[PDB]
Amino acid sequence: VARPPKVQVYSRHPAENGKPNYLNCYVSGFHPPQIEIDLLKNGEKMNAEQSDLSFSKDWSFYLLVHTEFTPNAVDQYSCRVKHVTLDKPKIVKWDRDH
Amino acid sequence: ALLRSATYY
Amino acid sequence: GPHSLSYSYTAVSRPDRGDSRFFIVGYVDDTQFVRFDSDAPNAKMEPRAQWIQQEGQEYWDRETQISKETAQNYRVDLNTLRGYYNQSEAGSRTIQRVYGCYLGPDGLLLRGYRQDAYDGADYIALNEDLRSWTAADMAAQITKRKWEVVNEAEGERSYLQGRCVEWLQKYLVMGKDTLQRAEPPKTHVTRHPSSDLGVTLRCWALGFYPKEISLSWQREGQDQSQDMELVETRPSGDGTFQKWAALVVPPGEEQSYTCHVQHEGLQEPLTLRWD
Repeated sequence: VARPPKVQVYSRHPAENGKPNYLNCYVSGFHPPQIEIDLLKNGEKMNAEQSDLSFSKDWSFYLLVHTEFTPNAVDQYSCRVKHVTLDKPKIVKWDRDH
Repeated sequence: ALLRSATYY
Repeated sequence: GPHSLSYSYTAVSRPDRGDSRFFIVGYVDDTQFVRFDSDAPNAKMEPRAQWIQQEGQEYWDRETQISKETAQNYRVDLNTLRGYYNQSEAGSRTIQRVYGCYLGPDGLLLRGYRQDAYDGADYIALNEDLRSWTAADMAAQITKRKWEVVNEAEGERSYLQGRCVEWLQKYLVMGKDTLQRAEPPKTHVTRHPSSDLGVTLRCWALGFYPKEISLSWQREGQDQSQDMELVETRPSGDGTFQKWAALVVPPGEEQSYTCHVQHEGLQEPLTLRWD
């Protein structure tokens, strides 16, 4: 039994240029638990932290990878995830409206 | 607080 | 809803590296408060909510001790279930376990539970009577018969009816200003053009706790759930949650559509609209 991760990329608070915020990459609905998550800024890996591995009732795993950031009009953010279930890494760009 | 049960499957 | 204390165990084998990894997370309702990871540098049970931090080293030493004993047992349990299923020794495998207690109005057990899974599939579960088990297959019947022989259910039942609910009550007091009071969503509506024949209207709800919320769009009283894109509820990163609900409307009708938010933090149900 294997399950690909659902990925949601967003900010903790509504993105407001200059005002420091939190960039979240919520990875869920996956199995087995071995997973690799990177946050990107214009294409480069950063120094993130993450909440502890947990699972839902259906036994699939979830966790939040997140770093403190400062939004503007220039910088482009994203999330890169790899799992046994993916041919190549999945890249999801951040969209401040969604 | 944790349940303390060492049980083997 | 009734409060609950629950723990999630995750054991994963690593036959390559010869070892295994053991995770624990403790929750009161939707709120994580402790964690253990056997792969951590001198691994111990650690606080993950501000309100559990006040506990003495006695509490931490105990939980840490129980975590490592349990991790140890799982290192062989992983190998046992591998034998039950005649599986090879090459690949990484996983056992999962949830158990918990719901607090009743009388300060006693409302409902206790425990379920185990192997490789993402149901393995064995404790019945509602807390005196018998249900096994999902052959391999689990072996496990079930062992747990019957040494009366494992009585250890579980004694825990769930006693210690589990009592510590839950204590946790409910320790973190009352976060676990016991509802936190309403901060809400608003955004508007996003596209074609000539469509404009996306998105209703936001941010920083709410608990997790249960209701977002719905209505067009002059009529439900629009038929064509309403609704995202999976997601964590803010600070113990609260987010959710949005959107739909496409003709570029003038914006005022004919209304978002409808219900959350227990709100005194009255809400009705928002674009400005």
